[PDB]
Amino acid sequence: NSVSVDLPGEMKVLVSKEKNKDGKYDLIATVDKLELKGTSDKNNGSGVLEGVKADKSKVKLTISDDLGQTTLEVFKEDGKTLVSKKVTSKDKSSTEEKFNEKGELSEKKITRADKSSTEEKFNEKGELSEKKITRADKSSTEEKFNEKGEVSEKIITRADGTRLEYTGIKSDGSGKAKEVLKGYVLEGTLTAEKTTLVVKEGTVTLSKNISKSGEVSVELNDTDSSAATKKTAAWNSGTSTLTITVNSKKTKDLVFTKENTITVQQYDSNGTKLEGSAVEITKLDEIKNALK
Repeated sequence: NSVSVDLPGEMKVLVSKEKNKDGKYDLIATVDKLELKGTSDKNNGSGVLEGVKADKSKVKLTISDDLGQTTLEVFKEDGKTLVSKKVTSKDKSSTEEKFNEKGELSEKKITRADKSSTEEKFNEKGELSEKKITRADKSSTEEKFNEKGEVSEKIITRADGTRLEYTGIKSDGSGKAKEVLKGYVLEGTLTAEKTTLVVKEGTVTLSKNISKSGEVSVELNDTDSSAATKKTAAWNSGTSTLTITVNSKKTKDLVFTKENTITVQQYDSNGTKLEGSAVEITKLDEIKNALK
């Protein structure tokens, strides 16, 4: 009967309390819905376990004698050619390799003790195509490499899940840009000094500027002439808020939040106090209608 031994890789193995009829200890484990069975000289839960998938693939879990490391190999039917391989250490660093049909290496993923990771992907002739770095705050950068090994796409993902996406990146540092937010997408441009995302409504255009440092500044420009209608805007970089003025009265704040959202709340008749409560904008129409 059993004794549950936990293992590097977030795995558990069971081992026979007493030796079997051939002298050895039997050990059983399940990993990814598949059951592996093996036997070992040692009583601590080290040794090798094996199993076969319904696609005929052969899976081998090797546990080191000091329990400091596990190796999970998936092989083709021959049991020799590698399909994939994950070595994983007690401090939870690990290496993950996936090989293609000709046996060569198509993806490698390194994970460190702090959950940060790097992940590479190689094309048909061994050359790097993607590189995704993922940080311990769960944020990330995925780069896509063109024929000459220069970055042509980039995709920044933040800890809340929103994304800056940059495409047609070019030698001068210019590109097309896209910001993916909870509910809406802002289109704009990339350049050497900054990212600029544009939102027009009629004769107003609002610009969310994001610099290579990460710094958001927002500006507004109305091109109609009429004190009763023409919208102006002041930015406060301390509180990340655009305050809109029409006819010399504050009409509404746009707050741009840490959480990467936008809110709105209106002033009283005099443009002095803010009223009610702020309201989260979840549609590209809500922002365009706030510019009206």
